[PDB]
Amino acid sequence: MATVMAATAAERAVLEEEFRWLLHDEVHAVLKQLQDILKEASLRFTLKQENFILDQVKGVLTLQGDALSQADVNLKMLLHFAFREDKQWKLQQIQDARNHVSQAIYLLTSRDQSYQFKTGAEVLKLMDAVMLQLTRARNRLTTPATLTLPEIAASGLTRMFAPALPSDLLVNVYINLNKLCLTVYQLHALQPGAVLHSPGAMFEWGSQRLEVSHVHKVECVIPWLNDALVYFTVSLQLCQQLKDKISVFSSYWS
Amino acid sequence: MATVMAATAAERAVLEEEFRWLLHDEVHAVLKQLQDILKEASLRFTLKQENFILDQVKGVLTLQGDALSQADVNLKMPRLLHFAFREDKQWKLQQIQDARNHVSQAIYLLTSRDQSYQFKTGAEVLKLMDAVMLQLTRARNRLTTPATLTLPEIAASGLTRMFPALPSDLLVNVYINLNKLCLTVYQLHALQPGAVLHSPGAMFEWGSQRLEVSHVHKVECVIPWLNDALVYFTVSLQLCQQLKDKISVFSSYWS
Amino acid sequence: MATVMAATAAERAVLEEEFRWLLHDEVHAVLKQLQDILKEASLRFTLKQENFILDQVKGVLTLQGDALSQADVNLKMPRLLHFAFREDKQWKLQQIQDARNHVSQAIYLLTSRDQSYQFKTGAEVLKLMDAVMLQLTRARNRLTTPATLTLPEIAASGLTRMFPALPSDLLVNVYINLNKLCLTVYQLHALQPGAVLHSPGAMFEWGSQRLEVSHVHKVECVIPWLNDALVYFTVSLQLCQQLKDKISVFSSYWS
Amino acid sequence: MATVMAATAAERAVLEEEFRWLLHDEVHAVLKQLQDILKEASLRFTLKQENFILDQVKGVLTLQGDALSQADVNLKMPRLLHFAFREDKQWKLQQIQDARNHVSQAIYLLTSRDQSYQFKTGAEVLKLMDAVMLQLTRARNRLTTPATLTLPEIAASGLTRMFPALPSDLLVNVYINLNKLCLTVYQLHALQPGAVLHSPGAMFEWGSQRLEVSHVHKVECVIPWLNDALVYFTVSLQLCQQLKDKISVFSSYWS
Amino acid sequence: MATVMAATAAERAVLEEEFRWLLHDEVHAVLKQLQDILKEASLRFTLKQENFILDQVKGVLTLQGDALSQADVNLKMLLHFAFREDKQWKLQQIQDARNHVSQAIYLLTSRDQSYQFKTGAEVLKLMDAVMLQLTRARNRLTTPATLTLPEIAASGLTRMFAPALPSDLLVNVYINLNKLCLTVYQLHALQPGAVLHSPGAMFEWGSQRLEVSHVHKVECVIPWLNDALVYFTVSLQLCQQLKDKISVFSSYWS
Amino acid sequence: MATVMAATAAERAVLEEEFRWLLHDEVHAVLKQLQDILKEASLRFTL
Amino acid sequence: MATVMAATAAERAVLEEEFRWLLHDEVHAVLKQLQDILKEASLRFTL
Amino acid sequence: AKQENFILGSCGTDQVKGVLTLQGDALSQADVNLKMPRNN
Repeated sequence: MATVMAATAAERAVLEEEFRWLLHDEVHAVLKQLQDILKEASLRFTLKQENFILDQVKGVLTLQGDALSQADVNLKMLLHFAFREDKQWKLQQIQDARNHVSQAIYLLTSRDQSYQFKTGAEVLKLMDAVMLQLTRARNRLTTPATLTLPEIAASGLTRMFAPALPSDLLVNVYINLNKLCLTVYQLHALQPGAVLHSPGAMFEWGSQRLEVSHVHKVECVIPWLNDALVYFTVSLQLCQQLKDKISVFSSYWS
Repeated sequence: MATVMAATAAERAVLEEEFRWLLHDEVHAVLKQLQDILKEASLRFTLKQENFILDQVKGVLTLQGDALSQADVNLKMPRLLHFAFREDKQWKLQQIQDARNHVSQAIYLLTSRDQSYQFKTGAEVLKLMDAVMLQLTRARNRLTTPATLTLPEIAASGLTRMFPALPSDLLVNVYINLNKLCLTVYQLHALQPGAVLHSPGAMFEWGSQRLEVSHVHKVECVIPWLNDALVYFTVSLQLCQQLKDKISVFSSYWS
Repeated sequence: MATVMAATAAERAVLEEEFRWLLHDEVHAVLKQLQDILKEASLRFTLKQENFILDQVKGVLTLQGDALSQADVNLKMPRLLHFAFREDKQWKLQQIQDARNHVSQAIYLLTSRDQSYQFKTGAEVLKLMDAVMLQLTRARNRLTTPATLTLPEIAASGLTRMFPALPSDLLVNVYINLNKLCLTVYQLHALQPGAVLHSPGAMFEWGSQRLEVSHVHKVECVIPWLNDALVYFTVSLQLCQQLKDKISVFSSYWS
Repeated sequence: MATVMAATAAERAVLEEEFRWLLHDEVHAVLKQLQDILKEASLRFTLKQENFILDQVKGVLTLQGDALSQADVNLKMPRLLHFAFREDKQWKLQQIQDARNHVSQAIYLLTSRDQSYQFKTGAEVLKLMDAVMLQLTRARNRLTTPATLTLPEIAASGLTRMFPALPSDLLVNVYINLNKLCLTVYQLHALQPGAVLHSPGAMFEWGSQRLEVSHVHKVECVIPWLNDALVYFTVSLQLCQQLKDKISVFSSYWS
Repeated sequence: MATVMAATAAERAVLEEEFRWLLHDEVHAVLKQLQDILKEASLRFTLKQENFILDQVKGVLTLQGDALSQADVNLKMLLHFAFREDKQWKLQQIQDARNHVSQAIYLLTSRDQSYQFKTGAEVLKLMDAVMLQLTRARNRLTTPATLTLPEIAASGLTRMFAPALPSDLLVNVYINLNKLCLTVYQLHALQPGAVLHSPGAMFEWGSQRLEVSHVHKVECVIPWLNDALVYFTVSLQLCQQLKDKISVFSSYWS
Repeated sequence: MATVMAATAAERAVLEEEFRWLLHDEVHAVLKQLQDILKEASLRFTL
Repeated sequence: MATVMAATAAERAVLEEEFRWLLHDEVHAVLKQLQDILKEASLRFTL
Repeated sequence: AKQENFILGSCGTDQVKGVLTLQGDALSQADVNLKMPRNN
């Protein structure tokens, strides 16, 4: 009988419709929450502690946003170093991370919140984009492995210290996930690659061949970096949850 | 309410299933009919008339199945000459052999399937139909006049050797054109110090000499069983097409 | 230099856009023309001549639209017999009804679209064209002689019942062949102790008896408005094809 | 045992390779033949007969290549009138120009390929074949009567201007139909206070006046070199199809 | 010569066939092993230690399956808390994990062990399904990041303590991979988001605005959770190994 | 105007080409570096 | 009223015509651009 | 130069014809012939 069946397409279609409105509200709830969290994460990168103290080398670094404004270092080999003028060394990891955050936030705020829910693949694409930006920010914050000793030497940071420093020392400052890191490489050229960063690593610099004889590493937690990372993790999980619910929905009615 | 939706969904599922059985029975009905028609078409190619009389050039040809068993030809010149085969020899017409092969293949396609399976989407039926139709259309096409036969190919044909033995101012070709046995005589002319035209004034090389077609004489005669076969092909093609179309309508209807 | 490349890219983008508008106007022009032609074709199927005279068997048939309102037949035997319908009865020719349906569908395809949207790739136009062309070709095909009509189907047809009432040594069939109303009389012969051939010497079963076609008489007459309709179909098909081809040229040109 | 399997696999690989070379030679043979036939077909369109005599309306037309250099027409009315071109003027028949273009393109497709590369799958050959066949079929189609030519388009044609200069109760159209040069005269009738039919009783608007076709006179004459060209097209199409089919058989055989 | 070549298709086909029977036996071996391991993992979740002791806050929790049957907590701010009646707070993470395990086991036991090996894509699909269930169980067992302080407040657990407790305290109990975790949030409303869970985090609750002033975290290893996790890891590796072998096989003969 | 547009396809195509040569050099730089590092990694496993 | 009846509308553009004019212009534009580009490419080879 | 006068409709095909002057956004003139109700 056809009347039964028409009634029937009607009731099934009504249930599925109502459920799409539910999923619609859920999607936008999650999206708004993502903008809130990510904007706070953004606020952590712009301007909160600025002076940081980082056991045989110790140092006091003033870090303003992405700019390492001052770095006063004591080394037991006691010798003492500082910046010249009032110059700032920019930590590119923070800049990059801030860029990814900016992009994620754009992805969230440049979208029509009058979506009238469609299928979900569009939401899924949005989620993928945002998650890629977050994971990239976090990855950048992490210690870069592919930095060679000659790249460290060619870095402006070596040029940056007062008094002007020796060619048996290299200084590198970087961010590892969430803690300001200061590393001093003690070298001495040998008599008549570059990747290991460990004692006994060899490489060329200028026109001379040098070997790392030992390495000194100190570090200190940066509270707002930690807050930012926590925000990234939470945002990633929210995104994943939304993706999973959308998949369950779409597989359920298909 | 979920009970409504479930009982309901059962109602549509029942209707669709019943229609699937209807389509099943229709499919097998049409297939059986195809085997009948095509087997009759097949029976037409093997043993019905054998002697045929074919304008201003005349011929009596004895054709048994695919074999032109004899060909007696009179040509009326400005002067008449008379020709026949080696008495003992038969010239086979390849078109009929080919057509019979395609028919055989179609029938195999129909009889080598289990007529007892439950109905499915139809894409499989569609592929079967395509295969059969391809075989039928190929049979018909082969029966038709082959355009790509060159005059040197006609000369290199055994038929020329098959006749009293005759000069190289004459070429004889016997072929099939759909529903007509065809005899053509090419009257030639060696030229003083391509090949595709088949019309008066066409030029080509043969042996080690250069020749031109001077005149063309064409006679033909209807072959009744070929006509029956062709009619069968047409009808089968339409049956196949109808089944394909109905299957498409069904499949689009419930999707 | 980036300024050059940008201004430049703007120049190509402008040309392509303008051409897209040209193609837009062309598409809608052709579509409008199609509606005109097809509506005239439609008007041909409903009300122009109604009485038709159809060799050695003669007939006067009154045909109104799709309905064969009357059929008066004289058959000249070796002896003449004369037949007519129940006076009150009409036999409908299904081919015309079918064709009219396809025409109706084509016209719907053309009139149920907004003639006001901005131009796109064309694949959508291509699908519209395919749909319309399918409807036209189907109309034409239906108008053509159906091959798959068996002699028992002819016997089981209401037309036999429709005549004074006549014996089972005669079968009468009236159908359409493209541009010709066709009347065929099958003279039969019961056999002493398939069905597709339609030729003298064809055998089949009917009722509970086995019968053979002894002779076949075929007469026909041109139906002017059917001819007009067919001409319209051909022209429409060509218009559609031309639009498809131009769209393809455009799309390949700018890709 | 692995030695058996390896030597063995080498044996199949060798057979397949040798067959690939056979297919290579076949492909290039067929291609060369296509260039020959198509270049002859091309030669037919440029310079063979030029004067043609075309029922109850008669005409002597001088046609040079694609150009109707002169058209002398006698029309026998109920009363005879006689017409000719400006003596100095030529009317070009677009169908021939178009066809010649398609032929040119096909020949380019064949001659702009390196006849020296090693054999591959064939899909590339298949694409070449499709391209060539499309060009041939288009040439043939263009040579055929265009259905989509309206009476107002005929009136707006330069041909009307080309004649002594004549009234608006007469329209003259000259076109090509496959193998026949065609002359048609439309005798008109202004109506008292679409356009596609081309039959007596067809109505249309022209200028600022409304007109009806009163009578139609159609004469035609075979153009020998057009016939040769068409024969060439048919043969080439069959050669292409045969190559496609053989390539498909090969590719399915070894997969 | 064609005879050579026929012999040849025969010997190649025989070798490939025998190897598919080998792969057939390997697949089912691995599958059976997976059912054994996963059923043991399942047995860990149903009913083994029940009382657990979790340095400035300490607590004794009785956990039966997924139900936290009792929680007696001492806080130095010494004040003391317990459950009312004989009521149990269910830890949803354990329930969820148990569900995923149940599903994986169903995936393994609801299949025909008379497979007559086909290609492998079907096996691959099965492996993907099971691995998804395992990884989800493990992920759920892990600390959920997306739990807000207002969600913690709205949790029944706050309502659950005897004596009935103050609005300057929030209590949350959760599972982090394999250890029972007890966290006490000390708040105090400010004078005239919510995600960080760190001291200095702000949020709204009821009709009042509150700030976390400090956080106390204690935890204790749950032996059977650890066993379950070990089982998950081993099962995942077995699945991965089977997937990889199937891929090698399929690429080898194709 | 077509001349403008031809100039235009030319300049865009030139920029894209030069950038592919850049990417070419980058790819091989990275690849060579990978061989160096990986061969050292290899040397750690043999003696 | 007489102006209205007299007024003849502009006839619609022939697609074939426009494509042909475009293609002619493109052919010559491209040829010129090729000459420019190749002449400078040649200039790269000179001192 | 920029067109200002536009012709809408044909004499034979339509029963409305118009010459409309369009200046910017302003329809300054609309001069219309209607062949109604009878076709003479």
